[PDB]
Amino acid sequence: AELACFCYPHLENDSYKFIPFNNLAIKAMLTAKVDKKDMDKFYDSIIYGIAPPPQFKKRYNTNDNSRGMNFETIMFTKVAMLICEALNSLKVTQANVSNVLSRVVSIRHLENLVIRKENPQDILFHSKDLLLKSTLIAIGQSKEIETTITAEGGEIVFQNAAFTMWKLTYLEHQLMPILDQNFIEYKVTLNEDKPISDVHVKELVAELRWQYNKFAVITHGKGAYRIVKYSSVANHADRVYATFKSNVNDFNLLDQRIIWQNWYAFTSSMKQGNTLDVCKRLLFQKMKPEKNPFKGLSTDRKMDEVS
Amino acid sequence: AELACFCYPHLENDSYKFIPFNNLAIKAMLTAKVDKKDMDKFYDSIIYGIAPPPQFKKRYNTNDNSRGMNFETIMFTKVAMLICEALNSLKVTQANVSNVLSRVVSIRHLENLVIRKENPQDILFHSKDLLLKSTLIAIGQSKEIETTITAEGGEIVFQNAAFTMWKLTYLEHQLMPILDQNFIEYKVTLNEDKPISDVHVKELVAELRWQYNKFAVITHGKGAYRIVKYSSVANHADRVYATFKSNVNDFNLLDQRIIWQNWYAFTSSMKQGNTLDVCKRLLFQKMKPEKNPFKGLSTDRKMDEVS
Amino acid sequence: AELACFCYPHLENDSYKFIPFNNLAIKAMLTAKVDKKDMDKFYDSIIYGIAPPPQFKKRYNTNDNSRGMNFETIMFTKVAMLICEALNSLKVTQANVSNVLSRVVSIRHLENLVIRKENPQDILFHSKDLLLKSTLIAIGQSKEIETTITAEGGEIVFQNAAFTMWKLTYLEHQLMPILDQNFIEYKVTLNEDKPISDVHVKELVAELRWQYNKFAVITHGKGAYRIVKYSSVANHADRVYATFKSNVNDFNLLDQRIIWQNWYAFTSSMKQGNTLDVCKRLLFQKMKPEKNPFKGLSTDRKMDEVS
Amino acid sequence: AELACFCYPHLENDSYKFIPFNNLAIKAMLTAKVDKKDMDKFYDSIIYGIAPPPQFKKRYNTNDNSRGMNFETIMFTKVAMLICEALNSLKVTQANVSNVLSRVVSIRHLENLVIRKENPQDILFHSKDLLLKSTLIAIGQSKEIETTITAEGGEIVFQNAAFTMWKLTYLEHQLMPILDQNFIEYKVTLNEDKPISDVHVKELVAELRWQYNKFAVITHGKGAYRIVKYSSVANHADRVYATFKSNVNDFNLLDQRIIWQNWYAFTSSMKQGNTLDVCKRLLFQKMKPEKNPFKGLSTDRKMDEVS
Amino acid sequence: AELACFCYPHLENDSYKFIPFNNLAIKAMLTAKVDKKDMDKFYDSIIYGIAPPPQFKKRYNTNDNSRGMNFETIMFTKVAMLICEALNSLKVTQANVSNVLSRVVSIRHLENLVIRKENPQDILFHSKDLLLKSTLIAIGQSKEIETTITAEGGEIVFQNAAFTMWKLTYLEHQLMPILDQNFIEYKVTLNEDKPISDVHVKELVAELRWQYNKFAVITHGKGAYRIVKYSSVANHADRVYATFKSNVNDFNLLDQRIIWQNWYAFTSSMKQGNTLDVCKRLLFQKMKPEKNPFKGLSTDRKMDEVS
Amino acid sequence: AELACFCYPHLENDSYKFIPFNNLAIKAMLTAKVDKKDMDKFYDSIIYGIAPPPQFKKRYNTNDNSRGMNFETIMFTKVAMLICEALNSLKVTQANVSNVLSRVVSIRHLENLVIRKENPQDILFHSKDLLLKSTLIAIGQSKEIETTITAEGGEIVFQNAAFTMWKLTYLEHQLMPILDQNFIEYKVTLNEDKPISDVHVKELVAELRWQYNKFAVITHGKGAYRIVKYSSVANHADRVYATFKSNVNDFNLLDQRIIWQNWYAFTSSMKQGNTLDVCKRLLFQKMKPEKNPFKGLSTDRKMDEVS
Ligand SMILES: Nc1ncnc2c1ncn2[C@@H]1O[C@@H](COP(=O)(O)OP(=O)(O)OP(O)(O)=S)[C@H](O)[C@H]1O
Ligand SMILES: Nc1ncnc2c1ncn2[C@@H]1O[C@@H](COP(=O)(O)OP(=O)(O)OP(O)(O)=S)[C@H](O)[C@H]1O
Ligand SMILES: Nc1ncnc2c1ncn2[C@@H]1O[C@@H](COP(=O)(O)OP(=O)(O)OP(O)(O)=S)[C@H](O)[C@H]1O
Ligand SMILES: Nc1ncnc2c1ncn2[C@@H]1O[C@@H](COP(=O)(O)OP(=O)(O)OP(O)(O)=S)[C@H](O)[C@H]1O
Ligand SMILES: Nc1ncnc2c1ncn2[C@@H]1O[C@@H](COP(=O)(O)OP(=O)(O)OP(O)(O)=S)[C@H](O)[C@H]1O
Ligand SMILES: Nc1ncnc2c1ncn2[C@@H]1O[C@@H](COP(=O)(O)OP(=O)(O)OP(O)(O)=S)[C@H](O)[C@H]1O
Repeated sequence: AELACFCYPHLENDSYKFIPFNNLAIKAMLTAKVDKKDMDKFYDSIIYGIAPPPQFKKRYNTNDNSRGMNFETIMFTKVAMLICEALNSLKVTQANVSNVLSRVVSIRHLENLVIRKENPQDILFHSKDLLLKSTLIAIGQSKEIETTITAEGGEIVFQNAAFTMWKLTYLEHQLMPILDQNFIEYKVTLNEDKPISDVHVKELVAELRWQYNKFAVITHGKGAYRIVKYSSVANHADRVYATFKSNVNDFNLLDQRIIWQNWYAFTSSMKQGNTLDVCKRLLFQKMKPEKNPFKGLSTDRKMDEVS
Repeated sequence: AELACFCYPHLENDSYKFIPFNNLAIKAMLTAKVDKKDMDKFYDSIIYGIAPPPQFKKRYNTNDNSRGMNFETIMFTKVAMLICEALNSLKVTQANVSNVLSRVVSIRHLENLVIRKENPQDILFHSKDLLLKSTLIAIGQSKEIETTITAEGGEIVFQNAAFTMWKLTYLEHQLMPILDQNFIEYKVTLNEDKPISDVHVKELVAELRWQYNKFAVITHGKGAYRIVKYSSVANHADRVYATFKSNVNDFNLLDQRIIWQNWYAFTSSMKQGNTLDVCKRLLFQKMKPEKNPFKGLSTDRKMDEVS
Repeated sequence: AELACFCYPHLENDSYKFIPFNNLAIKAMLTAKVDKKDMDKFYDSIIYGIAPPPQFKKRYNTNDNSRGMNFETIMFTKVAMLICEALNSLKVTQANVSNVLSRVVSIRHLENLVIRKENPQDILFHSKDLLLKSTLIAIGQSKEIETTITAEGGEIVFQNAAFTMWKLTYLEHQLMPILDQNFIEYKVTLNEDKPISDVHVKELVAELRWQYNKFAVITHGKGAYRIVKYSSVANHADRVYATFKSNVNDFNLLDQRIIWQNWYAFTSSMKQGNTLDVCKRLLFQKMKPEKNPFKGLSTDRKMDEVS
Repeated sequence: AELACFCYPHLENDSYKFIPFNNLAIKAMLTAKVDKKDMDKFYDSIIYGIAPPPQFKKRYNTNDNSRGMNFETIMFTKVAMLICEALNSLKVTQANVSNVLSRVVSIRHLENLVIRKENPQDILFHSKDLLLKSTLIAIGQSKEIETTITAEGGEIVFQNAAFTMWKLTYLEHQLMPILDQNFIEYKVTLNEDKPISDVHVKELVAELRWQYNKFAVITHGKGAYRIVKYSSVANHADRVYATFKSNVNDFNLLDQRIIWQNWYAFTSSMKQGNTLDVCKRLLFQKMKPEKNPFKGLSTDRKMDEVS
Repeated sequence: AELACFCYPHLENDSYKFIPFNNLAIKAMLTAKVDKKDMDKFYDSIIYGIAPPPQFKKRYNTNDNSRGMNFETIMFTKVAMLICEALNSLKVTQANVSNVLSRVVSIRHLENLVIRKENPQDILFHSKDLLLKSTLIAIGQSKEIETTITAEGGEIVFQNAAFTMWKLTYLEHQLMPILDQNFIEYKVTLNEDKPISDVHVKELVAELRWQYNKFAVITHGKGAYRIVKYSSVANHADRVYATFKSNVNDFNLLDQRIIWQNWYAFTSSMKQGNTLDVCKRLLFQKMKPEKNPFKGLSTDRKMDEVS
Repeated sequence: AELACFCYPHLENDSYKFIPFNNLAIKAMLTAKVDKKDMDKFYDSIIYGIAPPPQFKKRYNTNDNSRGMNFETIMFTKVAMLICEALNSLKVTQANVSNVLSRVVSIRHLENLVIRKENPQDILFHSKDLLLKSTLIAIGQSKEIETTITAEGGEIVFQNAAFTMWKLTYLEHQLMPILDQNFIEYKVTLNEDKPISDVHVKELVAELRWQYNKFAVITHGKGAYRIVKYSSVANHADRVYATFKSNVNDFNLLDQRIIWQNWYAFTSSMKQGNTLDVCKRLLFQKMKPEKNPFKGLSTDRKMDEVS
């Protein structure tokens, strides 16, 4: 959803400070009869403050919408406040307020940051600087690449001198969980954005083949690996393409010894400018088996097990 | 009930400050043997403070009274305090204390104000001035007309540039709910007491015919519409008449394009001084169908639905 | 689903007797690796009997399918037995077994018949002849028209000398309920398929305008009225058209004073052979208001209420 | 309610056999649109059998009626069957069917008989003859006087060689309990309708003064004492009068040493033909204290206690 | 129990300050092997502080004692603190510490004072002076007479210009409730220890005969009436005698028009110095009925009821 | 455990009929003081019948034994009866009774047969002949090889024209479940003990690599595959060896293209007569990768997924 679904602008000494919406003001808005000429204008509930532009009605779950977010939960407020604390430290101007708020961000990524922020064991609970950087990345107001320190978090299922593998807890989310109960997905972040040895790539690749053999190692190109069911690569190919198509934009293919062969092809075809069908095609054909970089990984792990 | 059911007067530097009753002192009073010459005098429980005049015994629910209020709930205290905070800001004199306290007010209206007052999302939670004005109106110590800002509240089911429609939550009240579980009623307040366009009246009327076709649009004449079941107009006619009969008094017929035809007649007959039977009669006859002000409203909404 | 999802054929003295599937045999089948040349052949579980042809896998809900039926419930068995008791009384031949079983029937309609069949207050609980006729109609092996006696049932919300209005209890179904919790739909059956007076049509039409004003009176053309939300007429138009398109077929427009104006147009355009767009178009335009057959109905009911 | 609220007549070999109503047929009826010329005619639900004449709608509790009976409980069926088993043994004729069914009987009295009938410890559970006589008395098709054997039952709180005192369990009834939770009432039946000694009257009177001092000993004149709160004598006086007024009739004043002084006066004034006001008046005046028949009773019981 | 069951002495600047026992130190003590020469000496648990003299083992409930108190409840601590706050304000000396602590007090009376003390509606919650006086009376370190203000409290069932009647809530006590579930007892305190009119005595006596006819009005002679079951007067006679026998002492017969005839006799015989048998005898004989002071009380109340 | 833990012999007309033990007789036995010369003799409880020889005390779980069985569950009885129904159909003689009962059988295998036997969907519920054969195999009184029809059962996770793969439900067993909650194990039975094509072996092998990559395909040599965690092969190697060592014996290596390479080696070394260390050694070394029989299986399944 747009950042304009969580807060509204407010002039306060030349600078713009962002304020969170009360869920009841949103509720009033969803029952309000607005003019087509005001759908893009914030709404005054009179009783519970300002509400989002009524043109975003589809972002909030109601009795006939389960495709939006659960704005009546406390997580909506926590997430809104997180976005506000971030935007407030930018001192946006009377000309970006619009561009900034119309930005679409990942809700699951923000709620995941709230979970990190509130855990006193998480480093984010203690560093407003790290928390800030983590959030700016998520709301698209940063140039940095998400790494382990600034990751959205989740449950750690594998740690290496080079990477940290997380199990995404979207099914358990309060704000906008995933409805498909068969959902399983993992994210691998780079601990440090520096040179990674072969022994550390081999340690990870081995873990991925043995522990997650039914998963395809892909990437959305922003610096982290995404471990998803093969029966889901298609949908990912579509979303990443649609995104690339938005030229109006950098992509990181990541380590080719880790990314699934077909995904690397599909993505390189895309980075070369090709069409969708041309790309998608590559993703389906049983390409020529590349020279396995780390052979034996499977057998070794298997033998260790046997002891 | 009388305001004297929630508090008692107390001289404190020439001015009169009102104090709330402890529920246990009320309980003692209900078991007390008082003299007919003291029924109008406050009662001393000796143990829990001062209690209301024993002549009001019928206002409190007991084992043989369900026609009163649940004074042992916390809502009784919250409501009492609300009344006290209001009266204390008037600095009543040694001659009105009686007149003021003998005033009958709507308990459901006060408990509704407590619910608004305690919600941090409601503007009343932040404006003691607005809260004050809202309460003074309710306890009859104000000249202002209840509008959206100062309304008793409830659940907002429709908002317009001109009105706000609330669903009265009386069934859920702790202090003195409605016992009839088949009860449904809505209130429409004017957002601003100023000139209202036709397009905004049409937006409301359309909503009332489509969404509440089994409801009659009436008014008790204090500036707001009351949406009630047709099978309840009779009782309303009686209560509003009885009230008018109390000449010892202004009435607002409100917009004639909104108020149910028969109700407007019944009320105008009343504002002209007529009798009850003369009025009630008008309310039952299938009067001549007036020239529909906004024709087509029904069909339009219906067609929108179909898309 | 196809009737072949509930039972399988079995030669037994020249005649074909149908046997119900065990849910565990279906489960085995859903885990079975079948050859593309056997997808249309019944499956042997070896342990729990015969299962349906694996080409119907999509009819049964699993961890990745919620678009099918809950075959593990007792209702699956009850429904299967109902279908079997019906087919067994036909003595199908070695040439129809296929045609008969490949017939698609409404599961909600069958489960509704089980609910009637098991209630000792329902006449079906006592007439295997009426139960039979009711089921044959539902499984498409009958020429008769569903009337009140043979209806699928539900909760009776209005009864007339001529019609009976039922509230469809699909949300509560065990076998294949409706997932959309905002679903509300009613069915009106003719008590007797004979001449219906005007006073009895007027009694019904009045009830439909007052009690169900937000509902469009339509029909799927098999002899009964379907009362659905206007925001659902579109989907109905599609399903009825798709069905009509299946020329490889009779349609009953029903009483034109009852069916919604636009639906009658949409359907007559269809009975004339027209295209989809040509028809659908009629359904959206605010046609010229036909001469109201029973005027005043609204006001009368309203006045009765007021007493 | 009328006996016609539980069953309907049916010719079966010159005699009339009564059949119980299905609760669902009653429900259909309550939603049926009947003609004013058929309100007194049984109703055909088409689906659940015959229902009572729609003119009795007020006898059944619905969403807007709590003044009737809970016909959907099993007790409705049990009670209906009890009434049927009784009427069926009378072989009513083609001319009384109406008179018999229009008879108003006490529902609480019948449900009380069902409770006795189903307890294997109660003699009624074993004597269909005694059960029959008990029911005929209750439905007004008998000349006998209710005594201990044929009483409606309840909880036995005192037994004497001459009487049995029962605590009426109406608050616990399923079919038509009493809604006023402050209700307490007892009934005293004569074990044998023969000469009762003074020592046995004294034993009872003593128990009534010591154990039930806040209760007035009255009677509805059908042979049993009714022990009710003094704050309820008024309502009883009205109901017994209204009943007496129905000349279109015998009354038993019962033992004058037991019946409350004022009640005996009120009732004798009634048996003499007087008006209501003339009677009611007697009930309120502090009449001249009659010569206490059994003096000392109080002190004795008190002294026994002290040991 | 002795006050020495709740606290122990401690020299602190010439004065003696009392400290509460930890329940765990009591528990240790109950498992301790003490010498017969130390049974009267406080016990050191080493781990949880000082405990009471092991000679009081019988005051605490254990697995084989239900005749003591539940020292592990919070009420034990609250009660101990109440006793401490009282004794600490006396500044007892190095010669009374023993006499003071060996004093037996009523636990139910103290726990009742804790309940008053903690209720913010009770005046004791606000007056440490009144709380103090109330406690000193209870622990026998005061000359004052318990009146309504300083009563042990309970549920108020009747209030008069002169008296307040309380229902003792011993069954609900945490520290040392009454085990006999059939227990019911009331206490009547004098609001003011001054001249009481006849009309106010008559108001009370009337309430006692009508509302509590099975109760004997007695007194333990310390200024308040005790309303107990006649089947309990005997036990009371014994306890009051045993107490009187403790000459090593003033008694208040109270109003003779209120106290049960026999109790007044039994007590006057005692105040004259007589033996137990001589007294007890008076309590059983059906003495000559004294000239009823307020005749008619019964009939009046009865007549009021009837209206 | 020994079959002598479930029943005892009894001469009845030259033949020996087996009777089940009452759990209470076992309990008595576990508290009985027996002589070392009777430990092998059945025990008479006197009160609950005959119990097992006290030398088997270790087979029953008590307060200090969790290594046995839960003989107090109904499953103990059901299992005992199953064993009895089997032995009774053999008509054992006065010379085998001992040999037969001292036979150790798998309890989990028997309880699994009870679960099949009681399910009306399972073929065993209908064939006492098949049930019999299945049980005789399990208790070691049969020459037949367990196949799908006669398998111990469980949850079917894969079915082929040639095999059926079951998930062992030992964790859920009542009689003697597995305590290690991390336990997962599957069994693959041959549907028919006949020639199996390559396409059907390939279908299975593909399923085993994709769906169970962390599992080693082994066998205990009685005709079925056992799918266990690699971290469990060691324990299996020990149990199968210990068993082989019991020469006082046939082994089926099964299809070498399916059994894990190392397991085939370990087992062939055993079938050749070798020692334990010699065998175990083979199981650990990373043997030379044999020529993959069905290459590509992995990639194909993976590609199918992607569609
Ligand atoms: N309802 C939705 N649920 C999930 N994704 C959506 C939804 N709607 C749009 N998207 C897609 O979200 C993006 C892909 O999913 P995300 O996980 O949100 O991307 P991402 O968070 O940037 O990826 P990472 O974290 O860098 S590996 C595509 O740009 C969008 O097409
Ligand atoms: N127990 C009662 N319950 C509800 N109304 C009562 C009751 N007793 C008296 N009334 C009536 O209360 C008034 C009408 O109901 P209310 O809703 O309280 O009026 P109101 O609150 O002033 O109306 P609004 O808010 O201006 S539309 C009549 O003056 C009284 O007759
Ligand atoms: N999953 C589905 N749920 C509901 N309807 C479906 C579904 N799939 C197909 N249909 C449609 O079912 C038919 C319309 O719905 P139904 O209620 O089943 O028809 P119907 O039961 O014959 O109508 P009646 O009872 O005569 S008014 C259309 O022929 C189909 O397109
Ligand atoms: N809803 C009602 N509840 C109780 N009584 C009613 C009700 N409606 C009418 N009655 C009265 O019922 C009768 C008195 O109550 P009942 O207890 O039913 O009489 P009764 O059962 O004949 O008295 P007994 O058993 O001989 S002492 C009066 O004739 C009626 O006025
Ligand atoms: N376990 C016990 N339970 C109750 N009373 C006891 C117990 N043991 C001794 N007593 C008696 O307690 C006294 C009478 O009971 P209490 O109610 O405690 O007296 P009291 O509290 O002084 O009376 P009041 O309050 O002035 S009317 C007698 O002096 C004792 O015999
Ligand atoms: N407590 C125990 N739990 C499991 N197995 C045991 C236990 N005690 C002994 N065993 C072993 O049981 C055998 C192997 O386990 P099982 O599964 O019972 O064999 P099995 O049932 O014959 O194998 P299948 O069914 O033919 S593949 C070995 O012969 C024994 O060493």
